[PDB]
Amino acid sequence: FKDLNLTDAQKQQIREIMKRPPLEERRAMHDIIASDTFDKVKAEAQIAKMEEQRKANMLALMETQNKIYNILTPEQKKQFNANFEKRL
Amino acid sequence: SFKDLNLTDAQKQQIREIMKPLEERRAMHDIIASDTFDKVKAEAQIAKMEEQRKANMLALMETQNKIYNILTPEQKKQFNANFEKRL
Ligand SMILES: N[C@@H](CCC(=O)O)C(=O)O
Ligand SMILES: [Cl-]
Ligand SMILES: [Cl-]
Ligand SMILES: [Zn+2]
Ligand SMILES: [Zn+2]
Ligand SMILES: [Zn+2]
Ligand SMILES: [Zn+2]
Ligand SMILES: [Zn+2]
Ligand SMILES: [Zn+2]
Ligand SMILES: [Zn+2]
Ligand SMILES: [Zn+2]
Ligand SMILES: [Zn+2]
Ligand SMILES: [Zn+2]
Ligand SMILES: [Zn+2]
Ligand SMILES: [Zn+2]
Ligand SMILES: [Zn+2]
Ligand SMILES: [Zn+2]
Ligand SMILES: [Zn+2]
Ligand SMILES: [Zn+2]
Ligand SMILES: [Zn+2]
Ligand SMILES: [Zn+2]
Ligand SMILES: [Zn+2]
Ligand SMILES: [Zn+2]
Ligand SMILES: [Zn+2]
Ligand SMILES: [Zn+2]
Ligand SMILES: [Zn+2]
Ligand SMILES: [Zn+2]
Ligand SMILES: [Zn+2]
Repeated sequence: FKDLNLTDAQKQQIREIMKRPPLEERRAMHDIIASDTFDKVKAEAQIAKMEEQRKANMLALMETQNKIYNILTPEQKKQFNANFEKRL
Repeated sequence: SFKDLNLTDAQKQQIREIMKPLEERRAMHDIIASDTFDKVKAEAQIAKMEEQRKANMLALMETQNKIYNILTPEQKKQFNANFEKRL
């Protein structure tokens, strides 16, 4: 949101606050799904490989949201926190 | 999208047979709403549910593989084409 009444300074701070696409990963997933048989050990290896991209993506998402939280005023943080409850 | 594939009645029954949470949000919330970003704590949060994620993914991928294999040649081409166009 869009719920927080962001000052123009804050939105510039935010714009400034905001690796490779997990594409070869999807390819390996495709090959597991399209196979004549299910290969559990190969699937486990794909899951484990996906954990490294997920870690990167989660760390980036949490760090971004943390830096945004800390440009907010007390009133805005309260609204941010309420909104966080309301998703999903 | 498996339903977009003109499933036969037999396939609908086969899929039926084949097919036979906030505690983690709260930890993310604690990491986000802090006056500093604690990367060590975040990495531990991210890793906590690794084994449940694995069990869930494995079940999904196996279910997907099972459904893919009841498709006809035509249906598989449609599914694979849609897969290429997505994500
Ligand atoms: N709220 C503190 C807890 C202490 C710690 O984890 O070091 C932090 O996120 O850093
Ligand atoms: Cl793909
Ligand atoms: Cl929460
Ligand atoms: Zn305001
Ligand atoms: Zn307002
Ligand atoms: Zn600037
Ligand atoms: Zn592939
Ligand atoms: Zn593909
Ligand atoms: Zn391939
Ligand atoms: Zn292939
Ligand atoms: Zn294959
Ligand atoms: Zn194997
Ligand atoms: Zn295993
Ligand atoms: Zn195992
Ligand atoms: Zn990796
Ligand atoms: Zn970085
Ligand atoms: Zn950084
Ligand atoms: Zn408020
Ligand atoms: Zn107010
Ligand atoms: Zn308000
Ligand atoms: Zn808690
Ligand atoms: Zn810690
Ligand atoms: Zn810490
Ligand atoms: Zn394990
Ligand atoms: Zn165990
Ligand atoms: Zn099984
Ligand atoms: Zn069949
Ligand atoms: Zn064809």
